[PDB]
Amino acid sequence: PYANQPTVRITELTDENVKFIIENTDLAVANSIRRVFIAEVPIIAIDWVQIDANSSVLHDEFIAHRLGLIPLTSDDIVDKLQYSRDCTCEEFCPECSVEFTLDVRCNEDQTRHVTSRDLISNSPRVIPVTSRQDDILIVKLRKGQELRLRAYAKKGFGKEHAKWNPTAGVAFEYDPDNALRHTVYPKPEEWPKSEYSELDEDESQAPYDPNGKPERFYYNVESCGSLRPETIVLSALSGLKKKLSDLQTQLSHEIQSD
Amino acid sequence: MNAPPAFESFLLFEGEKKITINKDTKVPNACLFTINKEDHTLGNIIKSQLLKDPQVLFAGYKVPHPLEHKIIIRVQTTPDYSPQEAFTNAITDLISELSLLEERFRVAIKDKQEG
Amino acid sequence: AGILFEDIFDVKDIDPEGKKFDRVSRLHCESESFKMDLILDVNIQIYPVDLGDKFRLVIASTLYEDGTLDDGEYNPTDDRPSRADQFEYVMYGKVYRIEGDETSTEAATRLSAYVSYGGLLMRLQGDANNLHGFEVDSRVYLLMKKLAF
Amino acid sequence: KRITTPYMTKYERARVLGTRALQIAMCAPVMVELEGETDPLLIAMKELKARKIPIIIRRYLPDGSYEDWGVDELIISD
Amino acid sequence: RHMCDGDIVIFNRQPTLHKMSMMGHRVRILPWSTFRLNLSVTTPYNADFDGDEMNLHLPQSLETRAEIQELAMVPRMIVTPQSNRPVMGIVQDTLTAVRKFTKRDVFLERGEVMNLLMFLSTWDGKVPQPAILKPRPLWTGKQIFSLIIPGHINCIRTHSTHPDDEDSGPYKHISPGDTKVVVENGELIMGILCKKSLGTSAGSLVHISYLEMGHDITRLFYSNIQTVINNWLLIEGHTIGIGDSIADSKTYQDIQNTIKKAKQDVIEVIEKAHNNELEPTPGNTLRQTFENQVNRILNDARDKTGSSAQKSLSEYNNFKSMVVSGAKGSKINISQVIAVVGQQNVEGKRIPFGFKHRTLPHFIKDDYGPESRGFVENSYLAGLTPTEFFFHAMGGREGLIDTAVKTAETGYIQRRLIKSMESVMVKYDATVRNSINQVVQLRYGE
Amino acid sequence: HIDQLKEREYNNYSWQDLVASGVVEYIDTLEEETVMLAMTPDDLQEKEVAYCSTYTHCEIHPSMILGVCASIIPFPDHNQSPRNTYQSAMGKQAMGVYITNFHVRMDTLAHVLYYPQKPLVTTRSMEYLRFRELPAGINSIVAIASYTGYNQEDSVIMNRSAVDRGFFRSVFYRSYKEQ
Amino acid sequence: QARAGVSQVLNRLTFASTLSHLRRLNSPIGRDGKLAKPRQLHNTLWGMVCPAETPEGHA
Amino acid sequence: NELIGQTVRISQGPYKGYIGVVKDATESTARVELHSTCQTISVDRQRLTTVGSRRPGGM
Amino acid sequence: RVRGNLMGKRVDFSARTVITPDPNLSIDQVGVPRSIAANMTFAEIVTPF
Amino acid sequence: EITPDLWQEACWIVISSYFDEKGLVRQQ
Amino acid sequence: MIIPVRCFTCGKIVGNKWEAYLGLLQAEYTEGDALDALGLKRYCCRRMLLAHVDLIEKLLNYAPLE
Amino acid sequence: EWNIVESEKALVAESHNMKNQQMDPFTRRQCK
Amino acid sequence: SRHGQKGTCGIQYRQEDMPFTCEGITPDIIINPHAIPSRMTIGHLIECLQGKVSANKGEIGDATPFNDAVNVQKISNLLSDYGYHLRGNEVLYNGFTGRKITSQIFIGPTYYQRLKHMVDDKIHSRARGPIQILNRQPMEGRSRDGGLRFGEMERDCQIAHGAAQFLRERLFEASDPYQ
Amino acid sequence: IFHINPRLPSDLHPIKVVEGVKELSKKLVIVNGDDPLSRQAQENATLLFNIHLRSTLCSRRMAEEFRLSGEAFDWLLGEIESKFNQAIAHPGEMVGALAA
Amino acid sequence: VSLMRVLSEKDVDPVRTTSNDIVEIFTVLGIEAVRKALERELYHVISFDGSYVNYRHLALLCDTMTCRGHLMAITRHGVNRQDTGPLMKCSFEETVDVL
Amino acid sequence: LNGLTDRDLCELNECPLDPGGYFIINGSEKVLIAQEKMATNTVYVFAKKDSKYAYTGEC
RNA sequence: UCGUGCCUGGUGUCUUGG
Ligand SMILES: [Mg+2]
Ligand SMILES: [Zn+2]
Ligand SMILES: [Zn+2]
Repeated sequence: PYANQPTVRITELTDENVKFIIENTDLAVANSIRRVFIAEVPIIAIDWVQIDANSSVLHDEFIAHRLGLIPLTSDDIVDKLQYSRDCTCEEFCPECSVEFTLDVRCNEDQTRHVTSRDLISNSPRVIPVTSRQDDILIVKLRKGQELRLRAYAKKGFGKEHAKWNPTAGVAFEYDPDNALRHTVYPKPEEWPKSEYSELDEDESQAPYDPNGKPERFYYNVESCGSLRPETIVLSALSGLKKKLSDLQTQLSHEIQSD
Repeated sequence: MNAPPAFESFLLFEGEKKITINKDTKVPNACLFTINKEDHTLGNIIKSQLLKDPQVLFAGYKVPHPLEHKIIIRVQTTPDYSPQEAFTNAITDLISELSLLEERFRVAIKDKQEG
Repeated sequence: AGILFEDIFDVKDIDPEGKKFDRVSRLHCESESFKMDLILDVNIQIYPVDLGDKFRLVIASTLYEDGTLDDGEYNPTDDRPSRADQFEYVMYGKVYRIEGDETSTEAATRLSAYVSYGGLLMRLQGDANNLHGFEVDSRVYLLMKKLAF
Repeated sequence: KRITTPYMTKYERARVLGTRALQIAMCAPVMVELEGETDPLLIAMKELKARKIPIIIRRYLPDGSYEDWGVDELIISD
Repeated sequence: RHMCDGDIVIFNRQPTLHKMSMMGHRVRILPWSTFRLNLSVTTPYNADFDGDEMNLHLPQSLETRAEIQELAMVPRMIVTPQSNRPVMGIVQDTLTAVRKFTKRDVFLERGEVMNLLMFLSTWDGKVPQPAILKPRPLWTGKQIFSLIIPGHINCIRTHSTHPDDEDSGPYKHISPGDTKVVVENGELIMGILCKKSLGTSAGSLVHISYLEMGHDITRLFYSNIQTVINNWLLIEGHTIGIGDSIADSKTYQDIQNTIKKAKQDVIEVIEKAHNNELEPTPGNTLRQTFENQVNRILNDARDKTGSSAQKSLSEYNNFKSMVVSGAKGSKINISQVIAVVGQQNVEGKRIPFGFKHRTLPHFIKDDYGPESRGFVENSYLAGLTPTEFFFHAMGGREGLIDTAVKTAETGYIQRRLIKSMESVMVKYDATVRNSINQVVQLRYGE
Repeated sequence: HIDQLKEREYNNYSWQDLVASGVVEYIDTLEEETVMLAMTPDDLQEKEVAYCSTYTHCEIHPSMILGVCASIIPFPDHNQSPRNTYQSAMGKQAMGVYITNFHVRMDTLAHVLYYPQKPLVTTRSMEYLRFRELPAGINSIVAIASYTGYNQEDSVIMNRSAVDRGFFRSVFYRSYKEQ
Repeated sequence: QARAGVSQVLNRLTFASTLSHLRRLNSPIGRDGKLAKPRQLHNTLWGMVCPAETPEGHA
Repeated sequence: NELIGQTVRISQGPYKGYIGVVKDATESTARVELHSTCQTISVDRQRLTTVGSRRPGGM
Repeated sequence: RVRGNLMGKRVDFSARTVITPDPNLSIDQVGVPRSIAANMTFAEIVTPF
Repeated sequence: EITPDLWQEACWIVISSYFDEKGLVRQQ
Repeated sequence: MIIPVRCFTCGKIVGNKWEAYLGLLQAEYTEGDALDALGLKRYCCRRMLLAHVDLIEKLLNYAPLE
Repeated sequence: EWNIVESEKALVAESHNMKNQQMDPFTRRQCK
Repeated sequence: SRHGQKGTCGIQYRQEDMPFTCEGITPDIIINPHAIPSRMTIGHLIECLQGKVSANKGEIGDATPFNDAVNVQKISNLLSDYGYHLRGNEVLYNGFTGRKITSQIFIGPTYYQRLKHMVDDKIHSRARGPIQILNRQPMEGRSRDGGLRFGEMERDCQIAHGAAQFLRERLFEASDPYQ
Repeated sequence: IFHINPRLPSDLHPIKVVEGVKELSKKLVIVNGDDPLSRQAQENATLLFNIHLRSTLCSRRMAEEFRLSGEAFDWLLGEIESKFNQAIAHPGEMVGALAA
Repeated sequence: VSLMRVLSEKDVDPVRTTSNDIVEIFTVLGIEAVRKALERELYHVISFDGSYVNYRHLALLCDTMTCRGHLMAITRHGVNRQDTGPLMKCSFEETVDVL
Repeated sequence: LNGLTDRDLCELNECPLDPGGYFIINGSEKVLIAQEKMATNTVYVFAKKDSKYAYTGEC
């Protein structure tokens, strides 16, 4: 009447993506973790832009929008910050934000590549991804055009805006061989083999397995650089566990108060 | 112009309850749990965990409208078992799973890294 | 009791009209002792049969040996000893037609009992007396099991 | 010698409900017990089932005549 | 006060063409700038969501709200007096999905049933005894669809694939194909559902439901159908791809063979008329009998190639599944996609001699052949030759033309009708009179 | 001619030299009445059982029958002809960058799409329409699926996370005047 | 008494509308016309006139 | 009321950090056009802080 | 007058917008956007109720 | 040479040059 | 106007890859190898660089001053 | 320039692939 | 679309909620399949098919109308070299549950257009706005804060209803009341 | 509804059908009145439904085909009339507007 | 059409010989035959495409069109010559003139 | 703006891609739509059977 | 120590929406 007992197996670990295998768990748990990687892990991202001088060829909000989508190195700091909506400060705090600053003037003759290099942070850790390969192009300036703005980065998660999604792409997969027949091929031999297929080159799909659950969920979590690809995972497990703990608290209140 | 602000999917208003238990009347030992500011993330794992319970006759979840951020969880158990405690168990042991998974993932990391 | 019918049957054809659905096939059969004809859909996916297979088919009114006539709702959580524990394939359905060789004057000698297991049709057909247990809109169970002989 | 249909027409039902609901909203005495509702149409509907609507329908005939029908007299349809 | 959740409004798509073009709805407030409709209400409004807009009127009185509630509210409007048939049916991917849902080989586990029952409004809260218990508890399509069906309906219908020669032979009451829909006691016993059973036809299951049960219980029946089925369709899914457009390399050969035979056939008709042996088929000139023979040949050709297109399709095909559900499309739409497009007509004839004795400059003077007068011999999959591209356009222009003229003329006929019969009504006399009290009919409809 | 014309700009040769050399000819609709016209160079001028064997002219490319808005359709020949017409019409409503100097314009209404893309599947004749320089649309990863009903009847379900990333984001400029 | 709509405001919505407005042809035939023979795609538009680009309205 | 037409910053609640201008105000609430989104919101007047927009030195 | 201003008028307490499908409403429901609802009004008599 | 079966390349070169010489709006 | 910061579909950063991509087309590469050498595996992200039309280069010709 | 190179070295494949003209999905007119 | 496939955005789901391939490629747009069969826009499918080839081969595809070196078998054989289903179909996981969809979804890159008809320029609503000076009824138009017309056709539809109080409300009381 | 079981012999007197149909025919009133001119028209107006009624509610079909009990037949009669009366053209209806 | 010279011919069914032109039917067979024939014509143009319209509406139009003895046309030359009253007439056509 | 380079067009703040072919009239871009007509000086023959004429020749 | 408030455009034509 109780929980199943999952096992993990990291297959590939880089500074860009993680490949791991989860065994002995429900399909629902294995997918809910996928939802949380995308939408419910916190990161730091630009979310407030005060434009002082903008003379570029783009709009005002175009600049601000592009600044929003730049990933910021979050790992050490994001589980320390308050959400902005939760900080006691009347404006912004180092406890609830990181302040950014862009000041660029094209004086020279050649065109100016406004890159993420120009975003000057007040915190040495919450920078754009420059540490160790070009830089995110913001604008291009001509002879006499400029851009002055200050920006703030706050904590958020992908359920608000895609800007806080830490992932490139999450590659979820289960049952590489059609053992459950969860999917029904009209012509099962027209189909290329999975990456994970424990099958020979003779047969097309695994024989039908009547009594059987999904296990062995294959993941490929790819970082946008805002976190390490293995931190996205520990954070999502902690996020989902935290939603449930919170839920339980609210539940217990509901129970005892009826 | 009419768009909901994006914080409306997770942020509780003033007066809104997280969770809301309603005794169902049409069969004995049945409840309806109404979660606010939740979606298919939280509703699916609870459902699937509830299906593991042998004392649970029925378990399910719905999203009444994808524009309105709320789920309904209907639980029916055996007369010796309240859906209150069904629901409680299916969070308790599911947290126990995710904690054990987090622990196991951690060691697997530190083994991967030079090992 | 509540044993509306029983005989051994064999699979004379698996789907002689040609396989019309992927997970389901039209078994055609005759019975060993009462010489009943049978047509029966089965879940050929979870319970496969070939030609020339033998099975003991027990059409029942209830599942419980004492004949206590259950309600018609699903309850998995049940201690009471069932008929299903000695079978391999068990289904639940309605007899939706009974049809026969009645004349204007005299009675019938042969009946076709037609039942739907939630969509999976069956026609059991032969001696009216061996089929006297069936009445239209009654609920019924299939209880079949393959004979390894 | 009333010759008209003994049934409440859908149009009669509509305007009687509407009319009575208006009166209700204007602080009329109710002719039925309120189990704790507040909508004048809900009330009017309740009253209708009780055959307690204090209204008679004057039905005009093509010749120029008319027939008056109490609400409690004629057979309510829905 | 502001308009709020549970208010009545009366809601309209112009052009208003019939009584069912304006209907009373309950309001619900939602967070984005569109109006929202349940999709069975599309069919009466003739709506599209393709950039359609609709007008909302809010009644302004107790006396007017009540009137709409009792005369115009959507479920009151299910059966039109025009044709004594439902106006509202299950008409998109619910219909497509319901065919697929009610198939014989559709099996659901406890996790999917109990998930699907959440989307019933009318459920008594009891899980039905699964159609298979051992080796594993499995429900059915029909068995869950039996909970959706309200009350104790009884009806019989034929699914679209129903073979004519079935009702004669054996297996009459036990269909091999799971055609022959049977509802008893409000339970689905036999048959796949489609447009023939869930559509807008006299005696469809949604019609029986309205004659039998209320208008209210019938309202819950449409809503359940959509909600349960759309939810199931998250499991099953539906799609249409390239793969659903390929024949099977034998069919290609059959088509090409048929086509060549056809092209061959027409050459002899051309020879006979070119050597004066085509005798005028009584009731015709020479030039008419010719055109008839040709069109016969070509139409035969299209029909034959259409048949081998249908016969080639796997049961997993996605065009087929939308044709046999009646959701969208017809058997000729498959024919045109896979096998052949066909003969392109303008004004009922073949492509005219627009240039001097020829259709295009590419052709030759006095060219009556199939290619030369609009017979598209390719498929939409293969693509169209340049010439037959043009001809295809010529034909498809007709429809656009007729559309633009049909809108202007019919709208005036409808107006004149209404003005010559606006005051005609059923007096308490139970007689049908006009504005002058002149008796039209002694009884309505005799 | 192909060799001189391939090496144009690097030498002064041009379309008018094909005219002056008597290679290509402008034919009026009223003169097109009299041509015996081929539709490809090779395929119509080979040796079989005879169609004509008296061809006078050839088409340059049969896709030149199409117009401006119609020549942006990929595979128009795989379409029901009214569909091509609809697209012909809607293609004039497509947001893009409407002209290069739009930030100097004070036009009463204008729409500039944020991130317009070049088509991934183009016609050869959409080069000369300068469509790849000034495009009006985005290559979207389309699925064709009955996902959860909300696309059901000429509707589409869009990605919110893609829209957050600027997918189909636009500026609507409105402009006002007074003297 | 004059012809009307002969000059029109150039459509600056997209490049493809600019380009297409500049290459537009118009028919003098009045509206309120129940006749089809002027609205039909003639065999002889081949290569001259787009057999695809037309308004779906009354025009 | 005094601050109608003035530039304010939302300092509390879900909209923390959003700038706008007061379009209307009461004894307890204000309507603020947010500078960023195409929307006007109603907010408790105590959630606001005046920012102002001035230049000094006027010489 | 008779066609333009009498047999058909312009009316208050009315709205229009693009329609989108919504399978989660009942057949008798129209979902309305918040500003249409916040615009249009219903005169509702005051009662001790 | 009078027989290029290189034609879906050669063809679009005459197209390109037509369009280099005469614009799209040449008729105006 | 200017290369998007992220693949709209997946969310991978492509904003930094446009200069590099044109640099790999200064080298004699097929676009297919340019996209591969930059590491764009998905057919979402690969569309961003194939399909991006660089109009900021044209807008830059309209000098404000000098 | 490389598209000129690419298109000429590619379309000669329709002259070189001489052995296998077989596949179906394409048609063409053949009159009289 | 580029094929005559108009449609309104019916809902927006986030990337957590969209379906997904064996990698995390959610759709950008999901269109209902019922658009294709009646309309016979095969070119859309082909485009979605070739766009897939174009993105993986990393070279922009060719969709010239009358080409005949292009067909669907040829594209398909190319597609199958990149490790895809030859027909463009894929195996999607459902975004809510994570479970595979039993149908293989047709998915690929297609060019989409945003049309100028945004809803926030069409949404309109009225209660006691301005009045015409001549006859005291609501003005016309969205910009003039006008009212909807309750025309003749609407009027016939209420007579047919027998909703005569509503008829007199729309035609008297909610329009131009006078004494 | 009554669980007929069309395989047992029924208890429905062949005369209760003959006389119940006669009494039912009375209750289906379109033209009210006892006048000969009114009776004639009442008879006329309900001629086809009466034929139908008399052709499905036989004594022989009721016993060789339907096998209706007595309680089922009383239910039936009440049902028929209750339905017919609902199908009456409502006074006030704008039938010409519908016709148009 | 001629109808009367046709009916009179020998070996020609003077019972089942219909005319399609409803005006010939009015002149030769009289108003109650027009009513029947008009419904037959109007039912043909309706059901040809396979669609079905309820009899009430067909009976009703054919009744209104044949209620004053003369064939009453659904245009100003018919419905406004009927003695209906001026405020009815002026809504339809002829607005100034009938007032 | 004639025989004028991309550099010069950019320096005039005018588009190099702009086709031309339109008028500026009070700061509005106007296009003349090509009105079609029956060709001059060319004899035609038609059947206006709705008249005293079996055939009419026209010029 | 203060007390004032609904102004407010008509006409034509082309384009485009379902
Ligand atoms: Mg539409
Ligand atoms: Zn703070
Ligand atoms: Zn990507």
